[PDB]
Amino acid sequence: PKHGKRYRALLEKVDPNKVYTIDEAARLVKELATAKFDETVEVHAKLGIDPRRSDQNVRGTVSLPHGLGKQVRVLAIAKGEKIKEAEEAGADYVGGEEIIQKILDGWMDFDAVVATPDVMGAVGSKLGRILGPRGLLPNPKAGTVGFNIGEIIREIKAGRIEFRNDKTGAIHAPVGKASFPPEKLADNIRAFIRALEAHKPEGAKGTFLRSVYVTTTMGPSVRINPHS
Amino acid sequence: VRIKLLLECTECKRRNYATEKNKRNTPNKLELRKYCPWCRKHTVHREVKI
Amino acid sequence: KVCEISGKRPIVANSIQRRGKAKREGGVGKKTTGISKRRQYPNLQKVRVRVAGQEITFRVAASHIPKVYELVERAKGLKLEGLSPKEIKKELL
RNA sequence: GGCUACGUAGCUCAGUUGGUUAGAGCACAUCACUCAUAAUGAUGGGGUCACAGGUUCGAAUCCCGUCGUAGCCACCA
RNA sequence: GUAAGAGGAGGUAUAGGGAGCGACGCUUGCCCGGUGCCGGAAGGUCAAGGGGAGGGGUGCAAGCCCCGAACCGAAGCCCCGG
RNA sequence: CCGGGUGGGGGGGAGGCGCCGGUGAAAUACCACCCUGGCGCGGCUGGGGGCCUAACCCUCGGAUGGGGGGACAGCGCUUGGC
RNA sequence: AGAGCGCAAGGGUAGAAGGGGGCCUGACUGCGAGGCCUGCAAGCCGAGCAGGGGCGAAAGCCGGGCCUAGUGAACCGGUGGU
Repeated sequence: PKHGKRYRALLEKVDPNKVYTIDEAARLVKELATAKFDETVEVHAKLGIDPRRSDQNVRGTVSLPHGLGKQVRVLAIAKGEKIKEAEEAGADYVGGEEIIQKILDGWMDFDAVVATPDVMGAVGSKLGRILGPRGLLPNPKAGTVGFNIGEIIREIKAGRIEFRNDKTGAIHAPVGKASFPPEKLADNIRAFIRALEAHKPEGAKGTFLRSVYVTTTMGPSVRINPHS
Repeated sequence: VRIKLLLECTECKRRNYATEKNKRNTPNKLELRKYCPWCRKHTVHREVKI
Repeated sequence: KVCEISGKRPIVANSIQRRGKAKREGGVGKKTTGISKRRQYPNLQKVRVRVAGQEITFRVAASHIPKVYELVERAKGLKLEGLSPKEIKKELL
């Protein structure tokens, strides 16, 4: 073995110096992915915001013109009343302030927590050590700041992606879902660039946009002339 | 005097001015309080620059 | 001295480096005001090409050596003969 | 002003390209060996690594704000 | 002396220029802090120069002009010792 | 880092892995950027060693030349400094 | 009224300037009669009028500060702006 055998076939499914933009990738890379059945896209976006630049880890929460195709369950913590709101959307045992210990031990059916401003404090004091940095805590901007957050739970069932910078700009946007024709792929790509600028930080120099790679689950990527 | 610093106040929605003074030692951050604009009527005014 | 091709001779006084101190843009200006006086020499060089039978030197300017090479080629066409350094060098130009 | 470079215990300096378990010699207290002091040894007193957020699950180990400190430049209506 | 050159010298380290005291005799101690001065293939800082990210202005536009970042940039002062 | 990693070929064969779980801040087949420091190669542009001779600069019983240095030295413009 | 009346002094002060809380931001803009003071230039006094506000039910006061020190013509240029 090596790069896999498939990815030698894909050594020729990239011609390691191309672009194919949003469009030629929409179609020809509606094909280019070959593995299982998700072909993520992972818009892998690197710019120049620095691992810190004092304070610039971005945040930006995107949901696309339609949706991704997943599930989060959300669990949530919401002093009885708040539940009500979120309790017509996606919800797994919203539990006023009781499902924090069964997270803290017993059962793990979740992603995010919707929190509130109130229990932010609460839910920000306990499992704040892993959920944050790994990406699950309140982090009062990651779908966790009130009761418009059940409506933002529908912003979640639509999508989430938290624009960030890490140490590589990185960002990794996952769609395409095996059956997204050329359309939905093109569309959600353009969309992610839109929102990318919609929540971008300033104060740092270099070159915004570039390493854009439409990198599927296990396949091709080699940029897209990262914009148009 | 300087080191206790002096500042001018500026409106919102673009421009409108006056000529006042500050003081740092008291836990003061964004100096913000009422005044009047040249054009229109009563507005806030935020602390600004030199 | 002076170039024997296109003249060219010295230049003084407010020809210059001046010092000045000068202005420009630091705020009120670089330091702003700034002013004083000086002097400026010109170039030359010395090139020795034979041409015809004898030898000749040249008190050439800086950017004008090809001019006297062109002189070599120009003097070819004429009748140069015998012992005449600066004399034949003269009729040249 | 631009620029850098340090600023840690009373004294004096390490460690400083993280990750533990934050110091060492002189100063002082108790003892110890000592025929007796010195020398050495074994403990203890004191850090709040100048000041605050941001990165790390975890910076005394980075960014930035703020002064205190020195070299250079250069701005002094 | 602006030069060409002049002396120094048709001399050549037992020689030529400068400084201090001043025959001969006994002797010339201690401090490199500042300063001058001998030295050092690191460095702090600083000039024109180089490079050109990012940008401005202008015109259908091609284009033209202007601003300048990273780093590259000497002696000098600081720095290390004598 | 003595813990082991990565890379190459000989042999022999249908077995070899991966996953919540189990363990911590973080999981470990696996596709993509980047940081890190290092190797190399292309662009851009300096450092330093050594050779060469004919510009250039001296020098030899009339030199057409030979002999010494040589792109340094000297000179023009210019940079900043003392 | 001998205390406090920010800080020197003097005048002044409870029929409050002091001291408590609520509210607020008139430490307004455009002016400004008529004065104090006066070699000039400066400095110092204020109703009133328009705006549009803060307090009070109001009557009303509010264009900083109990009062007199806490300051710097002009030229130069930075600054946001028409």
